Amino acid sequence: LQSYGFQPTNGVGYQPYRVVVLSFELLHAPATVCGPKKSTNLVKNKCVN
Amino acid sequence: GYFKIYSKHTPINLVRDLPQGFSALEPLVDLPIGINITRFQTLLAL
Ligand SMILES: *[C@@H]1O[C@H](CO)[C@@H](O)[C@H](O)[C@H]1NC(C)=O
Repeated sequence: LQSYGFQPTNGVGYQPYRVVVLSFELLHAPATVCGPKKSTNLVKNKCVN
Repeated sequence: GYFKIYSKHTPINLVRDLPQGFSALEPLVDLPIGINITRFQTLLAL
């Protein structure tokens, strides 16, 4: 465990990067996390899809 | 992988036996668990 220290005068590459990995687990349970869903305006007296 | 719950309360003034009447059950919550269930035990306040 060696020290991980920084100064603002450090160049590119020595500039720290905050990294988040959004890994996931699937295929072992019913789906519970989904994305947003589109919503539109309803229409009356016209046969629509 | 879903745990269905239904509940219904009847206000009937019968003493001991199960009432002889018809009443439906409405669904409360259909929640996912994905885990097998094999044993059952209840809890009462003391
Ligand atoms: C439920 O039972 C199945 C039967 O093979 C087993 O494969 C699975 O691991 C069990 N899951 C749990 C959460 O007990």
